[PDB]
Amino acid sequence: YEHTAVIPNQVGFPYKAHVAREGYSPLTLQMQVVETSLEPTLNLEYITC
Amino acid sequence: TDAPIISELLCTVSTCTHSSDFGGVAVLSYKVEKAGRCDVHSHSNVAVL
Amino acid sequence: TDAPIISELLCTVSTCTHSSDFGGVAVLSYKVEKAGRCDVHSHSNVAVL
Repeated sequence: YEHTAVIPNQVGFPYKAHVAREGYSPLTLQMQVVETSLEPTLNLEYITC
Repeated sequence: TDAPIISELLCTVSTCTHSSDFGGVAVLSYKVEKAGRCDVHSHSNVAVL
Repeated sequence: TDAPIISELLCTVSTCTHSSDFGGVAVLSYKVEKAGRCDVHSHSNVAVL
């Protein structure tokens, strides 16, 4: 079974969501982020010393 | 098969603050028929469990 | 002689689907006087036990 959700980007924060399939008991997931990097791309142009 | 049946649920409250952490407590009352483990959720965006 | 006497019967419901199998559950409440084994039936053509 497939599902979609959104989570807020802030370190150390709880968020939780469902599935409610049919027949079966419900199920609750929680998602929590611990780290978030970021990285640009570079190309050198000159130096100095 | 190991899903317990729970009915006549009634919720009250005793204490709250705003504040910045888990400062609201509530009890629950329900008649059981079988032991096990159920799952909990509050379906609105104003208070997270 | 081994027929138990059962009175003040009260039926509720908790869950249903349509669907194609045994996807409706109900509990029963009754005051007993003697142990044993009784028999069950639903007297209409809209739902089979």
